Amino acid sequence: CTVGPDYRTPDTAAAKIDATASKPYDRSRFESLWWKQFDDPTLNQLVEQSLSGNRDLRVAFARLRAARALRDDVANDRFPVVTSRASADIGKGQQPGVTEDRVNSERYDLGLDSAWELDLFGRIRRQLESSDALSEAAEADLQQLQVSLIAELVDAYGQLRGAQLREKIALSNLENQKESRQLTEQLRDAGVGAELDVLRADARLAATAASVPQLQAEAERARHRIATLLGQRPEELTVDLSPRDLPAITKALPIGDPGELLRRRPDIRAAERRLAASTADVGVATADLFPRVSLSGFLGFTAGRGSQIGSSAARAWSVGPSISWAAFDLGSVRARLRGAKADADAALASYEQQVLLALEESANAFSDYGKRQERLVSLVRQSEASRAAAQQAAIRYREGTTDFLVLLDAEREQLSAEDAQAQAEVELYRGIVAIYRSLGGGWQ
Amino acid sequence: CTVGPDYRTPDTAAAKIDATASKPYDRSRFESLWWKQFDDPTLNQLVEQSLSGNRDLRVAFARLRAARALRDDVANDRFPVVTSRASADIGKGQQPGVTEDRVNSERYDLGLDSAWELDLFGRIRRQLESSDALSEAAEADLQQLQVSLIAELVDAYGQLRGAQLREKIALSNLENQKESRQLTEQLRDAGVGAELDVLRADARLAATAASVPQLQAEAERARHRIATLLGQRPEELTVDLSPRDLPAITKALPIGDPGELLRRRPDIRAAERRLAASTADVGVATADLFPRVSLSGFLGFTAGRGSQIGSSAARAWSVGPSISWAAFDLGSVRARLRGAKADADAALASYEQQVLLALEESANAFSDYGKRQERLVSLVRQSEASRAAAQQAAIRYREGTTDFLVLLDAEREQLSAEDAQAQAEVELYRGIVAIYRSLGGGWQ
Amino acid sequence: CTVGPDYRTPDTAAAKIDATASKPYDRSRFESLWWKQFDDPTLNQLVEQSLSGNRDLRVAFARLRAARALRDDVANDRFPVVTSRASADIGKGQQPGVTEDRVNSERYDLGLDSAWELDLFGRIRRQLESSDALSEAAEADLQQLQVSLIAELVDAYGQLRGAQLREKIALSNLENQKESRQLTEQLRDAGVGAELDVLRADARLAATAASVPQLQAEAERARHRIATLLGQRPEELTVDLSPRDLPAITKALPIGDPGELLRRRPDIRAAERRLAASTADVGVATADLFPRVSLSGFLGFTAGRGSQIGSSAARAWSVGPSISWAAFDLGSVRARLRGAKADADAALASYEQQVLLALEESANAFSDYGKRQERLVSLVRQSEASRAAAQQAAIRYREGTTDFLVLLDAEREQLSAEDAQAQAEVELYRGIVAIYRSLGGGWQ
Repeated sequence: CTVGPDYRTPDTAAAKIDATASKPYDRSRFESLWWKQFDDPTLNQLVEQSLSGNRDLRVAFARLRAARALRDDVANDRFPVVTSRASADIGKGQQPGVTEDRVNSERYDLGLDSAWELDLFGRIRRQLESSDALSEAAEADLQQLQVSLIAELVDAYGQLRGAQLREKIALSNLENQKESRQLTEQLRDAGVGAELDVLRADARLAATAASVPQLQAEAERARHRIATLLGQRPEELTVDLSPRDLPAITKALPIGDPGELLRRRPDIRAAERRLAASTADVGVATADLFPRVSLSGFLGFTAGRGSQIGSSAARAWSVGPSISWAAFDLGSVRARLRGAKADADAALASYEQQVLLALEESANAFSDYGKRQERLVSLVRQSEASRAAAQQAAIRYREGTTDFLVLLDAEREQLSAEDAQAQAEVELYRGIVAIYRSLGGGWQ
Repeated sequence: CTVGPDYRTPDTAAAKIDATASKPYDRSRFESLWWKQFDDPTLNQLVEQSLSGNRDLRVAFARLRAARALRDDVANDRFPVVTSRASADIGKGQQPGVTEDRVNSERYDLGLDSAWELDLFGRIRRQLESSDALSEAAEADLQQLQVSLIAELVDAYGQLRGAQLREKIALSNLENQKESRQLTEQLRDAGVGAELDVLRADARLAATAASVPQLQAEAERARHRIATLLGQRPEELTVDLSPRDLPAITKALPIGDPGELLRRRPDIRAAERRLAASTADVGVATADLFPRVSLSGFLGFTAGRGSQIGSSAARAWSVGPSISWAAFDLGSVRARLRGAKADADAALASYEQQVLLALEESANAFSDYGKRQERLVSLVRQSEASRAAAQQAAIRYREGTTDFLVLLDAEREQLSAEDAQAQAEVELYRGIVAIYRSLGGGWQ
Repeated sequence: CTVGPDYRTPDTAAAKIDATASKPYDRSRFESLWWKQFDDPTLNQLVEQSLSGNRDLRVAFARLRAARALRDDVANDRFPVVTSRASADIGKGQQPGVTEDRVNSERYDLGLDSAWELDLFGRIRRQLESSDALSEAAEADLQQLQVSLIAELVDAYGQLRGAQLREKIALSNLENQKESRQLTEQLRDAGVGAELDVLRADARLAATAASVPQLQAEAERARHRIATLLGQRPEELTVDLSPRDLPAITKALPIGDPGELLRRRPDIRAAERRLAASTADVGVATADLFPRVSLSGFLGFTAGRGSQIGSSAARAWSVGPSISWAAFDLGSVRARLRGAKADADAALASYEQQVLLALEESANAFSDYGKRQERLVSLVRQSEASRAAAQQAAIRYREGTTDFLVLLDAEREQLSAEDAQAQAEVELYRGIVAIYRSLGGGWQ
């Protein structure tokens, strides 16, 4: 017999995301190694090294082995437990029932003890079923951490490239603002301009200069993050991260069927396996409503005189079958059952929350990616217009045919446009990372 | 007897917040359903649906039932434990004391076993007292999560309305900047203007256009959040969230006496009940300093021949009273006592931290609300002035009587003023949410 | 005997940070009370009071005492356990083997029971070794929390001073913008200016006014934080926090040898002690591969008639030596061993992650501090230039020799320069705090 409910997987509907019909996506195939589409061999090396060196990943793998070890232990409980023992019981006292004289007592034992709960109503079977589910849950945790890790690593690499990009932009715009400052300095020294212009120019030049260490600071924080994610010290980072361009994907994104995502995501699987474990735990609690059958034994030697231990005149065996039933203490058993059922309900609600958060993350990532493309279109146009306006005002300032503020403001709007655009490009990249994270890629 | 300390509630002083005398607040009454004052029926529906569907809430309710089940189990420990059993002991060996011959042994038993610790010094009573306190702590957790949930939901709804508001502002200002761009385009084509103006106008137009997808992106993230908080998939959201205005409260806020807040807040109660549980646990540890009285029994049948089980010639009963005292192993008992007392101290310090954080949150919310009103006054004036300045510069640009930058900068300052004002209005709304969160509203 | 692996400390290389050779740092000495270099007696008082009143610190100290109590309990397990007991066994039934008559049974006992596992293979010794390591781990947690607390407190105090600084800046710039607004108002009333100027001036004046409550709001949040960190209610804060200047350190920072940091940091120590505990736990699991020796006894009185208890005719003693070996159930023992080894691997990977994060935090703090100095140099120049430009434009606006926008924009750039500089100064201060946090200062 095996009592209590048999686990059935929740019948949960597949994820529908209508935006996936749209043009930026390719539903016919899904890349598990999603990050390789960036065609960035450096990045690829980072991910490979991360899988070897990352310590959080190494922790989670040990926790899996621990969970399996626990399951292996539970697995043995089906079989009788045979131990060997040698003991004695010596004393001197009265023997109530037998005699009021203080008499000597001497007993010697050497043999195998055995003990065994027959799993008649499946209590042990339901434990093993639970323990197996948790074992599988720990494996899904390992895989989810891998998904997270890769996303964090790819995301961080993109932030480094963004900081480097923005640095160069700042440095390039700084040179315009030195040339422009040189020009204003020449016009006051020729008698035609004014110091007010030089001051404004030097102020703006200082402002742009202040951004460069800050961007350099962000970059260095991103290098430090990347190193810890690889399992390396910051000093000892084996991958060269010299400035290269920000990776892009010109192709439509291979995202596969979005309905598949709940089945691909290990966090969802882990929550489902915890639900299975807790469902099995209801069985364990239900079995205690029913009788418990056990069988003890002894095989070996028993004597009053030690010299006889090991001889055939002192051979001994014993058998002790027992069945026990909680005749009146069902109150406590039914309390534990009510607790088991509540934990199962919790695990079900938990599982459903994970499903909901996955659909939320997923909805969020696609929703953002679409909007981040749109935003980038108009930001690219701002950068174009601003470069054009800046160069016109420069001409017209040199010819004395407009005041400096026109050129000051045009240089200001050039910087912020270019910089806003670089931020938006980074955000596209991060949105790709968000997408594949939400779909459960990189653990296979 | 019941040994160890009797729990006394901490005598903690009521919250004093001097700013509550101020005009924006009404101390005569407190609205438990605080969110209904916004007069927003959509929002009301969100909260109602959230209480039904939110899975985190469903989890916490199962955890309460689990805690009660545990308490019910502990509750039984006062009574004797009677189980039924049928067993045998068969063997063949020597009988030390009796005979050196290997002899057959056969015993058969059928009856009720009973076992019972008399709770003479209140160890079990102190367990039940602990377990009851934890049970009440789990209920307070459920209520605190409800407070948090409602605040998060109302807060998120306000962010959605803010994004929608800011979107329309951006769209409205975009149209000014198209008209203005059209105008600059007309003046170059009439021979009197310049391309520099058109470029600057197209740049600024692009910048404003870039904000619209971003605001739309925020809005869509807020919808996704709201859906998960309701217990729904993003696709399946039953409440229509089409753009409507941001809710306001024209009345002074019904906040009640702020001294009441510590007594209303379930987080505080939960920490207090954990302090009570740990205080009872000192009793449990103290009881082990004292003797332990127990009583076992057997009632049924006992015989050497199985055919006799059930007959009156094989009737059997047994009684086994026992008292035990740790004569020398008080060392271990006193160690556990020292640990129990330390846990109680921890629980007390924990409780005090919760009190302090509550007063911090509370101080913060009122402090911010007051300042957010002030800020809004002057920001409304900036918006007025900026609209006026923008329309003047527009006139004077059309008449050729000022250069474009005057109109460019005036359009820029109009956008940021209007947008800063919308952000500040949202922040007022969120500050109302912060306030009622800190006072412990929505669980009743 | 003591079986299983003997713990050896991980041989981890010292932290190398090449930037420490640089001029802003002093490696010859390290200040444990690092915060006192600010020469701020108020701050010093905050830290002193925090160490007395902070409840999180009080919690962690109770948890240490609890861990020690647990170790004390485990420590007793080496010695025999002697308890006193008085019991009886009364009944009436058959005596299988002896007689088929239902006979009366009566036994009375009064004496000392003793029980003792001889720690032959060091199972108990390895428990105590584990429990001692955890005890030391809880002490390191207390010290790490102290490091964190002090850093959070000093950091928060700096944010308060920053808000106060920025407030005064805003107020000062507000007065320029009132004077400037008054001026524009005078020029329209003399017939020579225009309303467009007044509107722009009033707009900008409102904008600056909106920042003041916001900065005041931040300040008040920082006061509330500080109070909770001290263990005080916000209302009851015993330290006067009236505006004073932001603390600086003109001297090079006493950072000591950076190689020392891993040895100084308590988080690292705590992780190492958990590794030691888990290593000892492998021993505990290994001991169960080997036989278990135990010795029970009874000393006192035993009789069939109660009146005889206490008499010498009813004297009784008993000795019960036993050795047991898992002859076939090594499967379960070896499963637990495999689990123990996995936990040890986890604890090792965990320890290595802590080392890596420490080096990351550390790398980050120095890296940022250097860059934050550079940034501040150029930001100070922006503030100088902007003040100069603002005062020039003011002159040239009064003389009617430039339009208002020139003065409007110059006032705008003055405010943001001054404000950006104050933020950068605060960030320097916070970076000092980050540094000493990462080096593990303040617990000694």
